[PDB]
Amino acid sequence: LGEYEGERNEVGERHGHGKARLPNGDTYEGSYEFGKRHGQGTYKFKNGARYTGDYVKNKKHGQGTFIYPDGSRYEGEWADDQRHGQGVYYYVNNDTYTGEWFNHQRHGQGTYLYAETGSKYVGTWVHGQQEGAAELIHLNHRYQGKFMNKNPVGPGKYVFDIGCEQHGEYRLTDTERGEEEEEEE
Amino acid sequence: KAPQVIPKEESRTGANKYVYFVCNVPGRPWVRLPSVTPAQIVTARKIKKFF
Amino acid sequence: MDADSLLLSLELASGSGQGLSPDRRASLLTSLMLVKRDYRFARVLFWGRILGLVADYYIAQGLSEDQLAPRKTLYSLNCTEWSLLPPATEEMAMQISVVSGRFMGDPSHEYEHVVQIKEETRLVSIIDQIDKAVAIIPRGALFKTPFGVTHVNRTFEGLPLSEVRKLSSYFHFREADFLDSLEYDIPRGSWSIQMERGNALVVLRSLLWPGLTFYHAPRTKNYGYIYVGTGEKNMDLPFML
Repeated sequence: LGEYEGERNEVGERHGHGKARLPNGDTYEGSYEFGKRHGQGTYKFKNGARYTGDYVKNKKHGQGTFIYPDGSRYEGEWADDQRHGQGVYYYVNNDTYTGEWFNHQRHGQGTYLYAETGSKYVGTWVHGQQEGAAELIHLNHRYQGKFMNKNPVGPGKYVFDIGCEQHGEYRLTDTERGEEEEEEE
Repeated sequence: KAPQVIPKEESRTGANKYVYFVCNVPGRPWVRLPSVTPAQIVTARKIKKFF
Repeated sequence: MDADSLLLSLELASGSGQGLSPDRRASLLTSLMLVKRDYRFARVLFWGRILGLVADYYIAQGLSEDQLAPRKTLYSLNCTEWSLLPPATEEMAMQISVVSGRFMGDPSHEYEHVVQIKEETRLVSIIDQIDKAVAIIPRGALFKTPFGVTHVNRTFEGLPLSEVRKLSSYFHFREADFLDSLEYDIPRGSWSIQMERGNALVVLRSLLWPGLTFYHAPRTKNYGYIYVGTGEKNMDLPFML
């Protein structure tokens, strides 16, 4: 229930560049193939969201820029209606993420910058969550250790810009034991 | 999306009741310590640094 | 701080502000003369006082003629009666790795490891750690003989004003130039060099074990050190540096 201003192939399927008005108020402006979106196109939502990027068979595949209704923004490579590959995500508090994606979640070597503090979180991600050996890069120091749930979990190390290290472990959820040694760098 | 900031106590009512002057060695002139914004200075007491 | 120059050393004027009462001062002159009498020491230095929680732990050390042996340190509560502490080793100092915090009052307080840990052994092993890590010696005060017996330099002048600010003109007072220099320090910058009263005083304030105070003037003959502090190691130091 809508309109489409473009060319149609022999049966009446949507092909090539065209502008279509979806029945709820969504608007797609881009290429079409066999009645499905395929190519660089600008998909607009009525709520405020907007996707400008490539399509393969009515699904986001390849590099695509997504505008989210809360204020978030993602440009990265897509695969089958999901973020999959090298992608850059920005959040509502201007925090940016730069890393790998598997299925709509952070998975692999990802870099998270906390823009309220300027500190960095360079390390591995499991299921969109801080898990694995990583590097919590602050201004003058950095934490090389293990993360399990938004927090250091086990043994680790604190590398400083003054030319020293601080060995230690996390015996609790939020408590770090500073024992025993401090090394040279 | 914007966090709120607790404004300064510009009068002498709260933590700015006493004005503070700092000199390094006696004989040197005193340096006036500035007034304190709460949410930027006292909430950041999780830092712990040498002077 | 030497026992013969306790009043001749600027303790409260050193800038740390953790000194003694006249009661504690007169008690140290009389009692350190007593432990120079009954314990045959070549010279006795007042090591310092640990503040504690319910009582103060006054610590003094005595030395033989060999000048590089482990110190026969002494402790007191009311700063008048002093008795010897047991000698320390690495396995006994390992035992307090599961406990932390200040220590209070009488040596008979048992700490939970359950192996009961005495206050006295924790005190003397902590004294050994503060002796090993910090409380430096000045340059030129300890000269070397061909034999293993080291004598204190009677001709010690021994630090020019150009070498006051340097890290390399201070060695660790520990058997190991003669000794390990202060540039072999972790972290880099764990000592606060500070200029009081112009060139007439310098303080090497330790930050790994505060509030340790090293006591100059140059052109002297003091050549002293004093630790008054909370007693535990500053593991927080590379964060604040």
